[PDB]
Amino acid sequence: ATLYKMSSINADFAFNLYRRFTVETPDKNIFFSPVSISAALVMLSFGACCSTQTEIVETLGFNLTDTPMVEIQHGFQHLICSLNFPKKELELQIGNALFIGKHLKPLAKFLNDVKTLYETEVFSTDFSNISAAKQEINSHVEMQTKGKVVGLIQDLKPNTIMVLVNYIHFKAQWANPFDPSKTEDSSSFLIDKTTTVQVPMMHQMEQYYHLVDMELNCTVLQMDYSKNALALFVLPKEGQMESVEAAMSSKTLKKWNRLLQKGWVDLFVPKFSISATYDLGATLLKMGIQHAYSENADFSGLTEDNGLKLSNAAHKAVLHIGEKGTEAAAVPEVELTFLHPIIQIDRSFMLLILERSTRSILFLGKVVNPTE
Ligand SMILES: N[C@@H](Cc1cc(I)c(Oc2cc(I)c(O)c(I)c2)c(I)c1)C(=O)O
Ligand SMILES: [F-]
Ligand code: NA
Repeated sequence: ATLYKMSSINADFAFNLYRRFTVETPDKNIFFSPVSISAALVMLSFGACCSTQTEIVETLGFNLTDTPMVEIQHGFQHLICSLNFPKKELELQIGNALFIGKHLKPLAKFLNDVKTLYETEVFSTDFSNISAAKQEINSHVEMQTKGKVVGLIQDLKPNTIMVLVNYIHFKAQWANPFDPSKTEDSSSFLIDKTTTVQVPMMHQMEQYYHLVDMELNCTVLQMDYSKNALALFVLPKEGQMESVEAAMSSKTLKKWNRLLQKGWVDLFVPKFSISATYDLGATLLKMGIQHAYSENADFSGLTEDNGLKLSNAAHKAVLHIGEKGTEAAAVPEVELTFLHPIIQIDRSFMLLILERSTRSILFLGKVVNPTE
C-alpha cells in the first residue's frame, strides 16, 4: 500500500527537484536518479528527530497525516528490497552511504538498522585531509556501481562533518535492440536554435507506444528494456521545452499512461552517454531541508555525541544509450512495408527511465547536448 502512495509522491519530488536544477543551470544537461535521492534522504531522516526529521520527509513530498513516519520508513525498506532484488537480464541497485567525521560516534542501533533497512553503509572519515576523504568516498561509490560512477564527489569545504552520498547501478537491454548496421554517424543534432552537434543516430522500424500531446506540445515515445524498466523520450515542439518542463508531474505521467498507443514508428535515436554531478545542499535547503544543515540539527537517533550535522549531500548519475541497451556489447543476429511515421530525436529532449513494478523514476533528465 505505502509503495503505491510513494510512487506519485516520489515522481512529483523528481519533477520539482528537476525544475530547481533548471533554475540553477539554465539550458544545460540535467541528469539524476530521483528514487535514489528520495531513498537516501529517507535513510538520513531515520537518524533525525523532531523538525530535523519532519523537514526531510515533507520536503520529499510526504504528508505525515496520510503516511505516518514509520510507514514511510518501512515503505522505503520495501522499495529498496524490491528494486535491488536480483533479476535475470537486469542489474539494478540503488544505494547510499554516510561518511562521518571520526570524532563522532554513531549509535550501533542506527548503524545496524539502516544497514538492515536500506543497505546503507556508514564510514568514519578524517575530513582534515580533503583529497584522501574524496578518494575514500569515490572509491566506495565506484565499487558499489561496479565501476560505472567515477568521481561522484568533487568539492568538500574544510570543517566537513557528515557527507551523504547516493547512487544507482543500472544495466539493461532493450526489448528491441537496434541493428548496428543501420546506425548513421555524424547526424545533425540541434543543441539550440542555431547550433548543431554531430552524433551517431541509431535507426529502427518497429512498433512503439507513443503519443502526441496537444496540451503540452510534445511527442512522447516509450522504449522498453527487456526486464522491468522502460525509457520515455519526451520531444518538445519548437520552443516548447520550458512549457514541457513546467508541466511535468505525476498527473502528467498518469495522463500519458492512459493515452500512449502502439503503432509502427520509423525511429531515429541518438547513441550517446550522459552524466551529471550535484551537490544537492543548495536546492534541498531551498526546498525545505534546513535543520539538518544547521548547528541545531537533531540527529539524536544517529548519535549521542554533540555536533553532528549534514555538510554535503552528493550525487552523480551516468547512463549510456546504445544499440543493445546500457552496455556497449554486441547485438546477436537472432535478436533482430507500408509508410510509417518518423520520430527523429535530433534536438534537445527530456528523458525518463522508469521501473514498472514500483513505478519509480530511476533516472530523469534533459539532454540539451548529447556530446557532453
Ligand atoms: N503502462 C505501462 C508502461 C508505463 C509504465 C510506467 I512505470 C509509466 O510511468 C508511470 C508513472 C507513475 I508515478 C504512474 O502513476 C503511472 I499510472 C505511470 C508509464 I507513463 C507507462 C506500464 O505500467 O507498465
Ligand atoms: F529481441
Ligand atoms: Na532481444
